[PDB]
Amino acid sequence: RLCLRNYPDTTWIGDSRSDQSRVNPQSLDLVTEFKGVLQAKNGNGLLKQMSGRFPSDWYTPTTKYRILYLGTNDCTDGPTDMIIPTSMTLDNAARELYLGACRGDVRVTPTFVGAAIVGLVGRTDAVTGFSVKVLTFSSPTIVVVGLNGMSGIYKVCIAATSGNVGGVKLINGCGYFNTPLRFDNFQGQIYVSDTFEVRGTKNKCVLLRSSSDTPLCSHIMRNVELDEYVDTPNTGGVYPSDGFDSLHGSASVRTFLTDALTCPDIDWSRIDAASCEYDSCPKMVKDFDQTSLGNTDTLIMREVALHKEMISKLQRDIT
Amino acid sequence: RLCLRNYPDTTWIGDSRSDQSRVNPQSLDLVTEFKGVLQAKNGNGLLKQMSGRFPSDWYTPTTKYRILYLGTNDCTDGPTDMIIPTSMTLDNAARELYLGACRGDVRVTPTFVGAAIVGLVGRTDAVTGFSVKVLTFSSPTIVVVGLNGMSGIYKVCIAATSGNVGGVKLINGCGYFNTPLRFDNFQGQIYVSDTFEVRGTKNKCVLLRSSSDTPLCSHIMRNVELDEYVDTPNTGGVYPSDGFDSLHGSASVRTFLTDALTCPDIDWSRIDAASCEYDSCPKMVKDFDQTSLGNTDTLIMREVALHKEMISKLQRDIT
Amino acid sequence: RLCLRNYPDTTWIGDSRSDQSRVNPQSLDLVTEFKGVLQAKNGNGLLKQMSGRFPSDWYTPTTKYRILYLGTNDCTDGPTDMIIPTSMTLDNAARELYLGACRGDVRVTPTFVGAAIVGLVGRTDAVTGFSVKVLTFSSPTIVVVGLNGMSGIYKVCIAATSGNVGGVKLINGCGYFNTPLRFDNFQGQIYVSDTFEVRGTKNKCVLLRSSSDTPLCSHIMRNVELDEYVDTPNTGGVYPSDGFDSLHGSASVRTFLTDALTCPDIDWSRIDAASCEYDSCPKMVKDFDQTSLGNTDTLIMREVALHKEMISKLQRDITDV
Ligand SMILES: [Mg+2]
Ligand SMILES: [Mg+2]
Ligand SMILES: [Mg+2]
Repeated sequence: RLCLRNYPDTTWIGDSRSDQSRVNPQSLDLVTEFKGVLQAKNGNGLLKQMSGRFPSDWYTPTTKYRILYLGTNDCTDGPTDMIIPTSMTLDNAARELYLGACRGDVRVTPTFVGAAIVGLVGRTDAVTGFSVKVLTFSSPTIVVVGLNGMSGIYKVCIAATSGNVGGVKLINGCGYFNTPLRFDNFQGQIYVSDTFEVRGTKNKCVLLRSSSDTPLCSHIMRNVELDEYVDTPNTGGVYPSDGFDSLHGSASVRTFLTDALTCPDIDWSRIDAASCEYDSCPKMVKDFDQTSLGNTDTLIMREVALHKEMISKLQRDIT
Repeated sequence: RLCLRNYPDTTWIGDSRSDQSRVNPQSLDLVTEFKGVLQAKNGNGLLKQMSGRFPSDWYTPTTKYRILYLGTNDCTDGPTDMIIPTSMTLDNAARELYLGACRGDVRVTPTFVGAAIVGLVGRTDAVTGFSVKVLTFSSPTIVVVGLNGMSGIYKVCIAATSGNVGGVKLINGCGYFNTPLRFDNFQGQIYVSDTFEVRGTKNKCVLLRSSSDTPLCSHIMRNVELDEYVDTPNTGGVYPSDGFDSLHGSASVRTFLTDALTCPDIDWSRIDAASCEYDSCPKMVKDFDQTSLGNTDTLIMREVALHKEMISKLQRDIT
Repeated sequence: RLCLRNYPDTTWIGDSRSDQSRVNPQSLDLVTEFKGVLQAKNGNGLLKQMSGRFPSDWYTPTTKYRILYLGTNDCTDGPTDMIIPTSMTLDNAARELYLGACRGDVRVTPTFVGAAIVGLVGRTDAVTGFSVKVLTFSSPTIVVVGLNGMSGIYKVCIAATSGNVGGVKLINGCGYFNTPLRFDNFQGQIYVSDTFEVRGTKNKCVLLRSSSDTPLCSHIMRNVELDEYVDTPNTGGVYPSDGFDSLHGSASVRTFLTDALTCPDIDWSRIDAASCEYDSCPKMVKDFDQTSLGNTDTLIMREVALHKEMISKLQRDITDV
């Protein structure tokens, strides 16, 4: 019997299925109260949080423990999200992000961007299809992003009319990076997301399977390789058909999560883990009820005091 | 009998009356040690933190639980703080901010600002009357602030010689916003505060009344409508006259707060709440003291030994 | 026996000797699992975090409690780190930073930089010897850093061909500042670090001595004046000679830290402190064992039952006679 840590030192990292504040209950899978911090946003994911669609909803756990239930939305990242030459693959970007949310001492901070000429700061839909901050360069220049020694991942998207990286002609679209970047002969617009910094990795999590209504993309499928991965109810890898719609509100997922979060009388303060099996979990110590011991003392006292009455009479009758 | 959660997973959000680090003790109302995180600043409030007076003192709770004791300073925001056309009302801005500090998964982050031309970044007292960060646009241009999809509140203050919002001529002063903004034909100087991001809202608080020395302004008075509101000692809504001055050090407020924070032997780990009534609060389990039960045994034993003697004596006395 | 708070509401703030995630185990001193949050980076310190060498590794504790085991690396700051006129001394900068990490409600945020002209944003090795963000000003201008009312410390480094502060000619190098700054007639390149904001100071820590392989520089030696300072194993003030090298992996430091973090059955939830002496620490309560009380009851009941038997024999042995 799985027991998940339901305690104020734990952050639940989720998507619409856990977004209790902002999603109609009919579409929730997390339908019990979570005593820790809830960071769950409809439509979001660890890659999607860098897209600019949800500019205020970055995941920023600061607790020792985490439980993750997300990933389905990250399968909308595809080839155009790793098309800038020298971009990380989505497989490797996702691995670093999921490891970071699970184990990491993480932050979200502004990414360095500069250039050999003054760029124009504005916002536009022309790079991604929705409004993000851009720098516009109206003549060709050197553009630099990130800093040597950095430890984290950021997303870049470009709409360039010229430019190369190390002599390789740029291709318009996006990419993920965990090192500094330099574009030469660059003209056009550039979006750079904040950096998801991942420093030390001694925090702890459970990673609950997030299923889609189609087979998972490779970069989220590979989360099965992490020691923290725990299966959740699914039908051949696909989200169950017992919900409100094909993607939300599964009765069996709800029962799985609720049961795992309502183990009775677990003293979470006494185990350094984001979960435990019920029989092995440390249990709360309770007040001792001494009423039954007191009843025995009374019943014995009764027979004794009546033994005293009897004895005296036997003593007199023997006189 | 009110018990407030006095525990490391709780953030106390306050003003001079709770600023134990930086205010003379004679002016404090929070005069007992708080076992959680204390974020309290002389002069500050959830609106005032955006004024530019507090560039390093924004409130940033990251804990599951909060206790708020602030608002009196926010009553110095007035008509000039909601005068930019399309600004939020102070009533609505305060409501979002107090709900955010109380229940929110919150962050404080830089607000996007851009324009159709390059302006100048500097600092001046010309916009608000005191030194803040400003952008100067000496030629009329399009100025853009915030981003579609954002979830939070920021403050804008302008000193403009031209400009309009959607064709409505701008009025100099300030406003609060929770959506992106666009000014057309803008010439002059603009201050933009950081954004108080409010994402999910499943954290928990108590909101303790903060009284002024006159009746509260409308936008703070309305905090009485929140489920978390708890009255604090007052005289017809005004701060009591039993303190160091008209605004600080009330003997009766001090006793109220100290009593509520020193309920003995509450096991806060076993209740998912920022307060409880004493009789209903979960109590710490203590080692059981068996001394009285052991004394009862010894008395019984003394008597039974006597009966053993007297019985033997009867048996022999049957000589 | 020292017991250090080993609990999820505590942040361990360290350097390579505690950087369990990223440092070879032979060079670790913290070799036991820490149940709280670990923020420890090889080569870093509370001053060095502002240098730009570790741009993603700023210390950002958000917990009520902290344990510090760092400082040796901050002795690489020297005269060139307080040479800009009006800079804080390293003694005063370190004091504010160590108090902030120990006791502070802290944040790490961007530092305001503005000017009378548009500064060119770029990155270069020319100011510090390694790559950092700089602004370049190619015309003599007014440059302003920080904001009135701020509460925190930031680092500035310059490579200027002209400029002054309040009429005092600038000197190239670095400085630490906790107030807004203004340079006049400035021309050249300027690096400005993020701000380590220190607001209220009612969080709590233990500050464990961090020893170097030579005697400590003055600005870290002075951490002994703080109430929270606790000595750690050392040989005449320098790191012991029982480690992997002269600066890491000391066998005696390891034992000191492991012993202090493995006090058995401490109920940290019942003490508002980052440490306690073992005998005084609150201990976990266990279920009460009533077996001895039950044995005493049962023994008594057996005896009283023999009395019933023998009384009846008596009560009868008399009615006969
Ligand atoms: Mg495995
Ligand atoms: Mg008994
Ligand atoms: Mg001392």
